[PDB]
Amino acid sequence: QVQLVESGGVVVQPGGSLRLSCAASGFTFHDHTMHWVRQAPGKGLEWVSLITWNGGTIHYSDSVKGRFTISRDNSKNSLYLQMNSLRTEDTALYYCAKDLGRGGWYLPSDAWGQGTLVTV
Amino acid sequence: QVQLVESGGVVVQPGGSLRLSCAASGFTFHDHTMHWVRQAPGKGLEWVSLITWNGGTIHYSDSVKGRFTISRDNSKNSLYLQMNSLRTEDTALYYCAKDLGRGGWYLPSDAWGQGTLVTV
Amino acid sequence: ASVYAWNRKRISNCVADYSVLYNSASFSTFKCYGVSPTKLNDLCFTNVYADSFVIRGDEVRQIAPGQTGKIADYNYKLPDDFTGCVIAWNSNNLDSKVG
Amino acid sequence: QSVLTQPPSASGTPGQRVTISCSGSSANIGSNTVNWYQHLPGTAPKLLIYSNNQRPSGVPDRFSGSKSGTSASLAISGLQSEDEADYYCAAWDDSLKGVFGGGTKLTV
Amino acid sequence: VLTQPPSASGTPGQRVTISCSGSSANIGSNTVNWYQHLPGTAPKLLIYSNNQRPSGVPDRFSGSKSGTSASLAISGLQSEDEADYYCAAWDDSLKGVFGGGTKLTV
Amino acid sequence: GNYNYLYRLFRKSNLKPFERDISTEIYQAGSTPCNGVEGFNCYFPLQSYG
Repeated sequence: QVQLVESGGVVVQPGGSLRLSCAASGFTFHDHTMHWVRQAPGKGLEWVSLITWNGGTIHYSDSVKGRFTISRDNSKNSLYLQMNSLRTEDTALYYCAKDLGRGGWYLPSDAWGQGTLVTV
Repeated sequence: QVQLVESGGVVVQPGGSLRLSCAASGFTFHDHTMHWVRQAPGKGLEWVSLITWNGGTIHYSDSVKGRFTISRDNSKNSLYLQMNSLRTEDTALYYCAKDLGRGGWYLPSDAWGQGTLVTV
Repeated sequence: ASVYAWNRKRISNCVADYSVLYNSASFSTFKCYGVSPTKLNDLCFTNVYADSFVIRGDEVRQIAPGQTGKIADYNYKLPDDFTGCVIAWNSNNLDSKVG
Repeated sequence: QSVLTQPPSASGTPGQRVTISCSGSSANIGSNTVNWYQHLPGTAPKLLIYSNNQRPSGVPDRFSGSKSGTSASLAISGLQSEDEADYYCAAWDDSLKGVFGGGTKLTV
Repeated sequence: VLTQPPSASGTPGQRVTISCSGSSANIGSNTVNWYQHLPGTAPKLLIYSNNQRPSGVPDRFSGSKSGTSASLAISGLQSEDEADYYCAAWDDSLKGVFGGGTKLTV
Repeated sequence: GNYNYLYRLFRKSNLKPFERDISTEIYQAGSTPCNGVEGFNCYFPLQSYG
């Protein structure tokens, strides 16, 4: 019974910043890698970032690299995304997703949250 | 001397609408219920559908329900099966069969036709 | 036990009273293959094996001959010529925790 | 991938007797009657047993069966080399429609 | 980066495929995953590790990978199968890479 | 085909020597009551010769 719930889908002025939050349950949190994916209106899925279970490695898409920061709190079963220097190009439906299993990582797997709309 | 002869066992493009036809003789046709049964290669027997003598009731297997139509003509002593929205999973040897007694119905009985091969 | 590591209990040299299982309203599933669920007391065997494990409700259907899936293929596989009874019941108030 | 469950095969020495089992739910066997068919490769299937234990014309007394509880069985005595065929169990379902088993391959 | 057709279609009773292509770093030396996105909700994993399926996904959906290309094969076309399908892979130069997405209708 | 010759196909029990039975009472093959008409697993007892 895996669930992911996003929050922070608000409207923000360009040049500003926004933090998104994802609550997670139904699976082991502290051993799993998690990802953010966004879908701009009229477009397909765009991968944003991942953070591994131990913080061993973090990866960002070039379009958000250096301006977005991903972090997690394994004591609260929650994932966060801090997006700064926002542009109107960042308008998208943001989704929270987990990987296939513990330890390893690759791409978002089966369990995705409903997502929330971020407008810039 | 009961005989059932199937026709229409051809190779058909899946997007087509193949119909099968079973000729019957050697018994009373208008008082008997009849069935279609198919055998996919490498598999056992699969029940398809039945139509009663008066058209009072018709039954379909869920795998063909809504896509197959069964009908009969008591003036020609023949049974028809119309199969649309075809799948490669429908490749099978189709058999024509009749029930045990008059009026009522249950399952295919002793008299089975040779059948014909339908390829999708 | 967990399904990936099921616990096999060996039953032998004893009297097998199956009426305590058959007539129980506790079980949601009681599927007997090759034998009748009410005639078990009249059948003599050399060995009875009781394989115990916990799975999800939607996986219960996989514990049978001819089935495939994550449990049937990678955790607990039954043979097509399996002889015996598959008994299962809801354990929501036993094996679940808040969080 | 069937509702009625049957073993993949059966075998024995000619002159002996073997049985083929069939199991299912209360909606398959428990509340209904079981029919059996004998399908010899190269020709059409034929009815062997109907209404649990009745025989159609042309079927000898070497073929008999029964139904009890929520299961059924077919007994084949006096095995002949000509009975090397696939035997099928069938019943009408209370929720679904017509149901056949996988089929048991009987060999010498 | 990954190239896919904008759409796909066909009558019920037709098999369709959704192709995917990219560089040696996108497909040739890595694995390909596929997603099914039903409008009104989130995307879900359909295929992973080239040809494996997650729980809940039937064998109506299959696929393969060879050379530097990959494809998704869809054998069913019911009213419930209308969705946007996506091809994705991890690159060596880039990170997570997704294609434009293919709109499959019935 | 001459289908005006009937024989009994279904009967609850066997006949005694020179016993006659020309009734048309429907035969119930299943456990479900046929209500004396026809339908699910119940049949008219007589069958025709082709």
